[PDB]
Amino acid sequence: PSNATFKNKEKPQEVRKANIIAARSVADAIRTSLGPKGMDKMI
Amino acid sequence: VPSNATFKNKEKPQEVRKANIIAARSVADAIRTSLGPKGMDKMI
Amino acid sequence: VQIFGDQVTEERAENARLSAFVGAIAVGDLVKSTLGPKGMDKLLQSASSNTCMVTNDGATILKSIPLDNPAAKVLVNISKVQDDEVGDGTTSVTVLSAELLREAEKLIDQSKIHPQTIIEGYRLASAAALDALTKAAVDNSHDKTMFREDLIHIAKTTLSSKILSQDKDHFAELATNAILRLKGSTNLEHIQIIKILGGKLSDSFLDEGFILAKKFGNNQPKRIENAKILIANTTLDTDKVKIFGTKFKVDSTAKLAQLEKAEREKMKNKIAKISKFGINTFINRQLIYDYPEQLFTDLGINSIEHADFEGVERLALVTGGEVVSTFDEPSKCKLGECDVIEEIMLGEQPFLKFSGCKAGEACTIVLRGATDQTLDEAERSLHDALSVLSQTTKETRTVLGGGCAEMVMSKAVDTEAQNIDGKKSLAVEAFARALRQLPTILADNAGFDSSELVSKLRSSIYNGISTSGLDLNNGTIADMRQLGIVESYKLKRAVVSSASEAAEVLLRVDNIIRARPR
Amino acid sequence: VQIFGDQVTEERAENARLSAFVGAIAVGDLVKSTLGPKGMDKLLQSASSNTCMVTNDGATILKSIPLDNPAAKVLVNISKVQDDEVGDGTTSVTVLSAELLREAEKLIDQSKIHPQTIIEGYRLASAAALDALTKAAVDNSHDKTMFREDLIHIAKTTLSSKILSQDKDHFAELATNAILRLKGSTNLEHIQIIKILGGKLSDSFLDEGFILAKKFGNNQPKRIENAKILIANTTLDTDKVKIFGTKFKVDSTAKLAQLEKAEREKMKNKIAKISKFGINTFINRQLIYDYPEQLFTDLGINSIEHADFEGVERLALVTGGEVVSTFDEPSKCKLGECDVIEEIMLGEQPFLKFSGCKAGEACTIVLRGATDQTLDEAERSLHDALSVLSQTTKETRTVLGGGCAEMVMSKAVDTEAQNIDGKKSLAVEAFARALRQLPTILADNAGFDSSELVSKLRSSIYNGISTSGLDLNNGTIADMRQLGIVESYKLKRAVVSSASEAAEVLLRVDNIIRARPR
Amino acid sequence: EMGRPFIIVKDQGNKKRQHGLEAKKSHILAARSVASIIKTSLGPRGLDKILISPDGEITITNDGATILSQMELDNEIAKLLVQLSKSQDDEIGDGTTGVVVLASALLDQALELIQKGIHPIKIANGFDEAAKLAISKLEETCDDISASNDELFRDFLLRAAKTSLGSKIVSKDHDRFAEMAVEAVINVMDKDRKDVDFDLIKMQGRVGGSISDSKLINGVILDKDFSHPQMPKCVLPKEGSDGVKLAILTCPFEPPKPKTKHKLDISSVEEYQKLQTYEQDKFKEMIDDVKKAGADVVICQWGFDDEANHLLLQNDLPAVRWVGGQELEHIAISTNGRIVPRFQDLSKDKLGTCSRIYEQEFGTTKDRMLIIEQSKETKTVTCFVRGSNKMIVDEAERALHDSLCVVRNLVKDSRVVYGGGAAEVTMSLAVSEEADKQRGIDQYAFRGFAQALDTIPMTLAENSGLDPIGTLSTLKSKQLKEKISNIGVDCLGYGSNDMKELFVVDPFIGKKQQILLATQLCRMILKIDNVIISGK
Repeated sequence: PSNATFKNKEKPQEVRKANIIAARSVADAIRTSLGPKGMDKMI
Repeated sequence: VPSNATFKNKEKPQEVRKANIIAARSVADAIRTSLGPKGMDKMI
Repeated sequence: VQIFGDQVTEERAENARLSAFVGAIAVGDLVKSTLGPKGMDKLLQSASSNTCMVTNDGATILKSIPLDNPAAKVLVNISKVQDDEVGDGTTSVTVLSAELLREAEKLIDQSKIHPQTIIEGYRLASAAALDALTKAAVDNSHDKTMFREDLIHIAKTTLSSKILSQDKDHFAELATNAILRLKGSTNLEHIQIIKILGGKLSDSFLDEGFILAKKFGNNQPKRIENAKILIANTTLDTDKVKIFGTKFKVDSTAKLAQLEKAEREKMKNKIAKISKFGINTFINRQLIYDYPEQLFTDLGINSIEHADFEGVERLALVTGGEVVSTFDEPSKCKLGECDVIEEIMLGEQPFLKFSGCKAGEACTIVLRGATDQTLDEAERSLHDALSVLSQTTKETRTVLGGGCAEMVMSKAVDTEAQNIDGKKSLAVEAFARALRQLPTILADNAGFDSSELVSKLRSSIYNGISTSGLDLNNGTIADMRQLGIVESYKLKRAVVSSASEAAEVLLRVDNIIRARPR
Repeated sequence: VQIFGDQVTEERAENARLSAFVGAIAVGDLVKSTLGPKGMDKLLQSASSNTCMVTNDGATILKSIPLDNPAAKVLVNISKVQDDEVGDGTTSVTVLSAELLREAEKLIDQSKIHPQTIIEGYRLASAAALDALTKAAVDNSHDKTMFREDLIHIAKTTLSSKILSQDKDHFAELATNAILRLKGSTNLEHIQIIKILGGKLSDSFLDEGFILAKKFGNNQPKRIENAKILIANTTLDTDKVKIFGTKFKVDSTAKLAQLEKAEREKMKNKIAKISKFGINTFINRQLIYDYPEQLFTDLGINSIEHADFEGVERLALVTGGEVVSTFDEPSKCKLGECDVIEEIMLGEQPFLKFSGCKAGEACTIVLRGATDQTLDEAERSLHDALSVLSQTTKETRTVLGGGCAEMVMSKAVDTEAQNIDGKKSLAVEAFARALRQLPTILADNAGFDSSELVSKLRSSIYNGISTSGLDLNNGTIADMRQLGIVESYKLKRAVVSSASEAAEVLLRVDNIIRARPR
Repeated sequence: EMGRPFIIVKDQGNKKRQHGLEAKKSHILAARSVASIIKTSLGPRGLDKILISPDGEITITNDGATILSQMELDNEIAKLLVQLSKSQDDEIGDGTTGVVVLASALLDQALELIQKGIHPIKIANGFDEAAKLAISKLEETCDDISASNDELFRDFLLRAAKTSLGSKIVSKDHDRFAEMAVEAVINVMDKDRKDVDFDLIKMQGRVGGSISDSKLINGVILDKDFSHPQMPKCVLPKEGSDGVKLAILTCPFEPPKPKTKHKLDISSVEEYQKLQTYEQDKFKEMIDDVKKAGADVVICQWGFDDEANHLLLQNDLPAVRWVGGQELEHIAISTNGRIVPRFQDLSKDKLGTCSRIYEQEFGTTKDRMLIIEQSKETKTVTCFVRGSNKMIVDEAERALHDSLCVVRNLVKDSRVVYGGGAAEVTMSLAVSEEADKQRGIDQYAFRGFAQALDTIPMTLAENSGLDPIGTLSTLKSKQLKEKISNIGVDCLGYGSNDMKELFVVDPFIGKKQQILLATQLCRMILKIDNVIISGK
């Protein structure tokens, strides 16, 4: 209750949220290239 | 004897009071030449 | 993803907080040097018109200084609310509300306490602080002798921080007699303050009767003995005919010559109804034309024109009469009498002086100073002193000031803090140390060690003696009953209540969303 | 009158003392969360090439991040010295030196303490802190078994704050044996670290020998047994003699063919003298051309080219041989011995592995990681662990860690504060509360209480038990001798001495002058 | 103007001209801005200041010579005070912060006299006459300590050492710093206690460790390590020996070649085969000349080729490479050796002798540094300073450098004074007494010089949190009641205002220059009338 530790910082957990969104966005781009039905990617 | 009692902090007012006196005496120097029968007029 | 838009500044979590704490420290440090009788005045220079103002009031300093910090405006508004309800102690409210955040800043940091838990600590601490402050109050107005002496001690305490502190010994009688003449009615509209250049501050004297700057008519004499004073709401001016909304239809100019003469006889008959009263003096709210002025010379009637809206009620109460409108019935609107209407001159502007009236319900204060910077503060110095003395009439509860009130309230906080289990007990003890910051600054601005004076004062009260206090003249502990430092209970209650609620708001802010300025 | 030029920033007043203390707060708060085994790594965004660097060490974080505040540069320099001297504790020095300014900020502002008084307070406080660690130091060097066991417990403490805290039990023996191989040598340039990408992180091993990334030139077999290793630093490839003023005067090209042929005769005569040693392997730090390499084919001698000079010293210590030039005299020259030499492959790049070497004075560490960021972290994590264990062979005194060493020093600080009296008691006690922050931050990164948990550790020492410590796994007080948490005595003195000297720097600065940038 | 452009000097509108009272007011306020900066750092209670260089490097010092050196200014009057403290540091090296406060104090009292209508030359003429009256008065009060033996003479050096060590960072170690600063002069000095050579003492800083590791090492400290580090780090002499027989060579090891550009033409294979034998015969001959001379460690200025790495390793001869030319002079002084230009001139009498040659590991990596020790008293003393911060290792250099400047001034005979503000108060009342006898137009000139000397004792009371009025009134009343001049301001609060019991001692040559540099500089400043400053 009131005796809990507030830790004063909610930033460490918010920074990891921004890192996971950008990391999954990169893995989702090559998702369509997996398997025999995958598609080539031209760079 | 030192290290006891209190220590002066925020010394900027000591400089602000000096800046106000110097700026006020600079204005009093121009009007000083007009004092007495030997004074001169000031055209503005 | 940015939903808000371009040029939108926002801070969250640890970024949002510490912006309100540092914002309160920057605001608190500005008025920190203005607290106490030894405090230093702050000069405010406007960015336009090159206007400077010297003021010791913490409320007027925060209103002039532009602040873009959303949390800084929290301490600015409470300084205005404290100035609106009371008018004194606005500096102590800003400091005390800032010290609550400075202590709470280390509570979340060192002790790791949730911000809402700290709020529950101030609720239990403020309840015990108001109970100890109420029991320490002394009843007043039961004796007319003690009621008048207590008002003198209040004026000396408020003016101690003002530039009037040197001459406040003579000014204690000036501000006291103005309240006693109000006859229980509390208003500052009945008190006039006139600024005069020249002389010294102590040359300010009390005005017997009512003094207002006006001018006599062209042919009217200056001194009239036993003159009757009347105030008229209606103005002498071209009335068209009656209802307005009309214009004259003139077929031949033969009736036009007598038409303008008929308008001259209407105002002449109105003065004839005024002359039935037998008055030697007449006062109008607005400018009087030269035509009705000549009728007052043959009848021996003084004329006063261009009366301010406030000057109508100030003059009507001193004479005892009421404002007359229709003039029809002579029996109604009985008029008072003034002994001496002779006009005097203070400086280069002559001031009309009255003496020996029936009622002193309205007052006037004459102030003399070297510069307008002193006169601007001289008006606001008495405005804060007369405000507390006026509230003391309706509120008779008073307490001992001079740093003693803050220490007595902190004694009951530490007593109940030992019986409060949990982490919220640390926030309760932080409220007690925050009350000790006000007497600590009193010693810092006076050039004395604060650690020695507060320690001797804190340990002396726990021994059972509640009359101990801080003496800045000798730099030691002295009795407040002997020094004559008395403050109203409404003054100290408004400081603790406003500061505790203002600090509660900023502790509830975990995010700040700043929209794009226009 | 402004004596300074244009664009010169200077603060002669409170703004300077405020910017100096707050400037160290942002530096201390950045490395605060990196202290302890439960800490989190930091990310560095490079302004060029977009090269990301993730390191837990505070020395790299402060040097990489640009800081224009002189108060911040003081904490950066002491971190570079702490890394170059002991090799560990760069974060503890920055945090402890920052907390000394935190307690010194409230003494100047609130307590109104003279700046030199706070400095003179740390002088007598640091004397009791260093003397407290001397009586608590235990020398186990009298027994080789107890000394080798202590090297394992020290490595577990250093590797706990890094990403290796999970596998540190398996990596403690690798770092302990690597220092035992040096036989008291404090030079870390003799140990090679080869980082390999891929595989499990726990697959890191330490071979006995010298693992070289270079391979044999053309025809030399991969695996050979009973091969004598020889090292030659200089020339042997198209000898230029010495002076550059030599030329060939040729009347006809018939004689020119004999002059160039004589150069090949000098090459054959030099290699023929190498075969007199009876070596199966020859190594040159300079690259070897095709002509001198083919001469080793008929002699059955291996050839290695393009060896770095810092690897030659590493190679000479593994083989136990001697660098040999001027081959004319076989007697005074010594060669190295190796049981078997095999060329292996780790990943895509084949490596040269040695086994059964006579001298163990040097070795090569191979690491495995999922990403290059973990590889750069694994090398820096071992570089901090091998540096402390290297200095342990010199100074064998050790002190228990895990919040124990910081609280024991604070016990002697509170004792000397009573005999000093004066106003230095607030400064001496401020050093004791500053030592409370290091064990407190250990509990903050683990999500524990910063008050009751610290109070349990403080009350246990004053009861006569000096072996009490903080346990972050169970969140309670545990014995440090059983858990095996201990650090070197040189690390304990370095953190206290560097922070005490760095705190005396910024406290002596009244004025900060900033010249126009260039 | 008459309608035509009137330009006397190029860049007319760029340059500005100041004259009249406004020109004098700008010069006094320019010194007051510099004074208030130095007055805060004056005394042991003073505070340091951060100096930011345009390149990003920072410097923290209280020294008026170092602060003003890196200080970028605009007005030329404030730039004249820069070379004022530089004049104090270059020659005497002590009291750089006192010459700035005393000079501005003379200008503050002169501004009040200018407003009264006194001609500036009459003000400068009064300060010159009052300067000689103060020096002649203090010269009669001091006593000659040269009658004491060498045992007591070391005590006076320890007294003035601890005084100069104060006011600066890392002042807690001054007890050991005072002992190490005096022993450097005890080892290096003339037998007659005169004209000691300061250049024989070198200041070598090192970044790392702690301040407690600072100790005296007599010898040479080089940044270069042993070439081909297969040899032992610590070199030990033979069982019986006259010494280590250190060798110094300014010539690298190479086959002899003409300095002029040469062309060696090989017209036959036989001529090429002779060059092969001629090549190896020279490297074999050069290493034998060192072995026959008994030398061990060989020092080369330009280094040597990798051919001699194993050659010098067989004979167990340590060698260094790429030694600077300035360091070679420092090596021959410590070991009392002689530089050998060539192997043909190599003899055993030119070899240096030192106690031991070894290297230290210092920190983790850092760099390898060589250390030389001496077995007896020599002419070389190298200062060794350690610190946990780059700023501490820097300031500690000039901190001990100024401490050595105070000790070398005590080498001069029959000059001593006592500090703590006791010198300025004694010389202040002697000038004010002459003002009553002279009277005339110069009566106000001696008053301005007397009030300027009292500013230094009053400045010491500001940093210590005392009352300058109550402190100065006690010192003035003490000199009138008793003739003892040893009473002065105590910033440490140990009581006993007598300087004899507090041991504080200053050189007279340092205090005499403070009055001369301040008085003679104000004489030039007061003569400035038209100020022409061109635009940058």
